[PDB]
Amino acid sequence: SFPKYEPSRLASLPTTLDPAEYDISSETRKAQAERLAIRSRLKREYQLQYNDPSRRGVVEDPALIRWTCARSANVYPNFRPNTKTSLLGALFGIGPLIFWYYVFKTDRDRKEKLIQEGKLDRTFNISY
Amino acid sequence: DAPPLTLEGIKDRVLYVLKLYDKIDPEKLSVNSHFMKDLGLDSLDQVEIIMAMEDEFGFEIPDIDAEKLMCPQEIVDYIADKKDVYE
Amino acid sequence: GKRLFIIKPSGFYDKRFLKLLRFYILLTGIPVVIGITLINVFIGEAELAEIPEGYVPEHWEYFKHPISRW
Amino acid sequence: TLRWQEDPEPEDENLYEKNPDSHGYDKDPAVDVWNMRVVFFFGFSIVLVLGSTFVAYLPDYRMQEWARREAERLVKYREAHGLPLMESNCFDPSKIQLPED
Amino acid sequence: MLKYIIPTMMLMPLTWLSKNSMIWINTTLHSLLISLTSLLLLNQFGDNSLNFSLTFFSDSLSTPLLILTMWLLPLMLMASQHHLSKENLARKKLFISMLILLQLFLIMTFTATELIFFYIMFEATLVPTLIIITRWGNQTERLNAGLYFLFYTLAGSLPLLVALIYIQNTMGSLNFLILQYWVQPMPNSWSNTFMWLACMMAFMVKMPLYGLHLWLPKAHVEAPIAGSMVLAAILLKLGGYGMMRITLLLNPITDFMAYPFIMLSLWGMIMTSSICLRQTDLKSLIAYSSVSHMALVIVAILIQTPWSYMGATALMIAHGLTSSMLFCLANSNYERVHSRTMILARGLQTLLPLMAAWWLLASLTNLALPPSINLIGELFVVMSTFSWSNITIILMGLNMVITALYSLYMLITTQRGKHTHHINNILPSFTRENALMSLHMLPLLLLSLNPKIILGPLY
Amino acid sequence: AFLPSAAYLTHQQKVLQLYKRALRHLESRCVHRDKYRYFACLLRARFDEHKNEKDMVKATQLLREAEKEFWHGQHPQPYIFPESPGGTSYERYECYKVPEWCLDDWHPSEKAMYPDYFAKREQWKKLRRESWEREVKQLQEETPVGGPRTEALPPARKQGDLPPLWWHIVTRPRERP
Ligand SMILES: CCCCCCCCCCCCCCCCCC(=O)OC[C@H](COP(=O)([O-])OCC[N+](C)(C)C)OC(=O)CCCCCCCCCCCCCCCCC
Ligand SMILES: CCCCCCCCCCCCCCCCCC(=O)OC[C@H](COP(=O)([O-])OCC[N+](C)(C)C)OC(=O)CCCCCCCCCCCCCCCCC
Repeated sequence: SFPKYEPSRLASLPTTLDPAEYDISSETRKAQAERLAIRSRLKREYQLQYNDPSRRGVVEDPALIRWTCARSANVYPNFRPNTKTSLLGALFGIGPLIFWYYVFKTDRDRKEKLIQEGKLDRTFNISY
Repeated sequence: DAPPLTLEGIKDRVLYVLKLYDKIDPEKLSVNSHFMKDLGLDSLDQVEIIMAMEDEFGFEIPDIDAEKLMCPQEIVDYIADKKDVYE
Repeated sequence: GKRLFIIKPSGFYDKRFLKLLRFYILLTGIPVVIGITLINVFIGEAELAEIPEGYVPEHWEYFKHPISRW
Repeated sequence: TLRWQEDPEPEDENLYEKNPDSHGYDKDPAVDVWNMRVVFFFGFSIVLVLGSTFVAYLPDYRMQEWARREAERLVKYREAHGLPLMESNCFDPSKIQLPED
Repeated sequence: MLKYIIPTMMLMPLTWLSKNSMIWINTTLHSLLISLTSLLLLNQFGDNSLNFSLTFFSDSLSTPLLILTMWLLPLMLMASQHHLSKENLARKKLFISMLILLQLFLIMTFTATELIFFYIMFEATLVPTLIIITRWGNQTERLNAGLYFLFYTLAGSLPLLVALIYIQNTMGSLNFLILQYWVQPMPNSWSNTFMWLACMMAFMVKMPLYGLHLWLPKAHVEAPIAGSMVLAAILLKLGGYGMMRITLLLNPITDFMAYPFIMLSLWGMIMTSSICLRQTDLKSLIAYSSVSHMALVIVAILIQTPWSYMGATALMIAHGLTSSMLFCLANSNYERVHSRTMILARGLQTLLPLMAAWWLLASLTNLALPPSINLIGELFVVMSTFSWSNITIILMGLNMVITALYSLYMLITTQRGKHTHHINNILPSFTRENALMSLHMLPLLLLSLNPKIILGPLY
Repeated sequence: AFLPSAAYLTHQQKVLQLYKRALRHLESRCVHRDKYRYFACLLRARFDEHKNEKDMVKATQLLREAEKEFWHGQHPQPYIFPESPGGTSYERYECYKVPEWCLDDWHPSEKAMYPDYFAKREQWKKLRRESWEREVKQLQEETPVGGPRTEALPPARKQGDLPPLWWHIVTRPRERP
């Protein structure tokens, strides 16, 4: 046959290859009608606030304020210290610091040991 | 570059393209002749007609507007609206 | 024939600011450049010379340009 | 129920409505135009221009030109007599007492 | 230094005896006159500093910071007079009075010869900024921002007071001219380790160090525009001046006690730039960019080489000017659209073209376009850190790439693209905002012609 | 999928959209006109062979295998029109589409250059602010209880009044400003 399209995280399945697209059952039709009703009601609200001749300002979007408040001012109230959070914090917080510390300490120890024996060429180095 | 358009030129060109179609008798069609009823064409014939008019005018008509273009007058009005003619 | 109105934002205030900025810069820029040219041409720069015996210079007699000495 | 007594949020004032020639400084046109004149004169004509002129003619900032002239004199004097141009020791070893070991 | 202190305190009767409509004109005019007068401090010598009195002196490090402060005050007066339009007259005079008092404390801070007088002024600077933030800030959490800022600074700075008094009792003087000649080596012990921590943690908090920076995206955000300008432009540099003055007494223990903070600040700038890549708030993005640049200055001071010191002072001045301009531009957007969200108002180049040009210039100086003094400072610090170790070039190159990324992300998001449909109150730019932008830009571009006056005391 | 006036896509709509996509991609593979004409007729014959099928499950399976066949044989980069999304000149002129509310902030000195145009603008704005309350009253009584079901707007039923919500879709900028 033809090679089956395997979806990935960075390459989604197309809408024409989804087996759930061709569903004709009444529950999915009811769901699609409800979603269209929600979208049409929100669009009616927006267009009523949008076409007002007496309005001069910003049509405020509660979804955007909700998104910014969730991104900023909810993280610590909804944070619980458990195994996953502490493990990720120790991995991403003190991991790179220790790694770079050992790298730089080893390099500077090697350089300072080579300098004091006069094995490192420092002939024209007078800028530091 | 970019010569302007008018309803007369749009109608003449769209009737030219529809007149070169072999499935339509040229002595019978007009500006408001229907496709399924007045001319006896299938839906695939309508799709091929819409693709021919897209190739003629050089711009793409989306499908959600292509399903409703059923007589030459609506094609003329759609092109006139999309290209903002008689300004 | 067939000229259409082009809708653009109000460019009056930006041009007014640029004109005001240019005028108020040039209002002292032109006299300062003229004065620097007249200092350079007619007064001129100093000439390096050895110190005479027994003579102590003032602290401003160690610089070349008249404006720096002033 | 109805909440506490409080004025609603006032509408934002457009400064260009009552005064199309506004510079945005003040609502009174005379105060606004005088603030514009004050800022543009004492900021650009006075501070920027005369400040740049002052910085341009600084009297030998941090002795760099004097150092170059003295280096020229010292290099000429040391080159004329065959002396080395610079020594490895800044101070004379004769006037330095090393610790005994 | 009394010829600058006395006109500054004479600004107070000028703002308290002016008319109801002439306070801004009088204060701006006379502050600009004193700013012009401040150029007389450039009488610097190649060997000796300009020592005025027993209490005051000004070498080539404190002079650019002084000129920056005295030039920054009229900019804050011009910026802060639109959102205080409907305010009570007495509250307006109190706001101008706090600005004047802050400038007085700042010009007494950079010239203090004694270290305890420097400490007293450096912690007297806390009260006017805290009052400005917590009173004239617009949000709910300005009180929490003030609490965080105050307590971080005081918890960092009380051991500094204890250590400075110990140094006074042990050495006999805190005069900086005496301590240059009376200094002694500091050996390796636990006592000297905690001496180093006590003398350094106040300026590490105030700069800020990565991990102690949690007060900055609050105090920089909930403040008014003048508060944000004076916090980004001057107040972060008190820590830099303190570490430049105090490192003299901490040798040779710095060479190994500086390792953990070098690793914190080298990795910290990558973290803060990455945070800048995913910020929904413009003001917070500018604050985190300030954190990254001050981390660069921290590394430069800690490796203590001449090139690093020159790069550190040049970068301090350049970042002060650039951060002040960026905060002013963000404030103009906030006055137009009444929201700090970066995704809300888009495509403003089709509506505000000259403001878009100012945005482009500020973004270009943010990513260190040569030959700006931003690039001069960043380049000198990069050279000195390469001399320190070679993998620092990997870290610095990554930081430069992410810095260019988030600066152009700022510019492309705010100015380019399709404009927002439902926003129709985008007024044309006032002459006041354009004058403020040009007064931030033109000194920054002019200083590239003579960059030798911002390169510190060892140029 | 995503439709303003409908909640779903019918079977015939799916077949027609597949037919148009397949013919466009076949034109992309077959760049010459005669070759494309020949293979378009072959594709049309293939589509007309299964036109008269009444089994719904069999027609659904035919549509699914046709979509799989199209996905196996699509062009890596098909021909996109220059103004079509994904085109080379798509959304190119969006930087020049200044909205019409910016004319209210013009200085009177530059408003005097176009007297008749600004008079016509004033009478247009007078018409809009006169008709707004009538059109919102028409829209209020036509929406069923529970909100609108689709996004289609009604026309003006009686004489004199304009269709509801007409301003921002009549005064939209031209394609080439
Ligand atoms: C200073 C610390 C605080 C910082 C903040 C300060 C805020 C307050 C501001 C106060 C006023 C400003 C102070 C700083 C002034 C700095 C400027 C200054 O004075 O410079 C002195 C410098 C001094 O230069 P110099 O040192 O070489 O001059 C020699 C010295 N004399 C004059 C005595 C012989 O001035 C110049 O460099 C001017 C040179 C001529 C003018 C420029 C010509 C070229 C222009 C560009 C041409 C086109 C190039 C290609 C372009 C392509 C497109 C982009
Ligand atoms: C912002 C948050 C972080 C803030 C961090 C602040 C710095 C951290 C370290 C501070 C240590 C305390 C000040 C030490 C001053 C030392 C001066 C000196 O002479 O030292 C030598 C002296 C030596 O004693 P001596 O000098 O009297 O004796 C003569 C010398 N010998 C010993 C040779 C005979 O050190 C001490 O006396 C003790 C120093 C260590 C003190 C340990 C207790 C404090 C622990 C840290 C507390 C940090 C803040 C906690 C709260 C934060 C907010 C909630």
